[PDB]
Amino acid sequence: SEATLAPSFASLQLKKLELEFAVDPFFKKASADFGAKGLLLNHLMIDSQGRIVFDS
Repeated sequence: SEATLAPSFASLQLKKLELEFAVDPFFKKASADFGAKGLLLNHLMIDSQGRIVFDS
């Protein structure tokens, strides 16, 4: 069983996961809502500070 087993579990380890990506939900909604009626400023929403929110 010596050579069939691996030692320490570090030989079967890993530390970098394939954590696909983050894509923003505002982007996903803007894709669905936008041509000339989804002008991308009709589409957007205002903010409490007083800006246009595309980045979450």
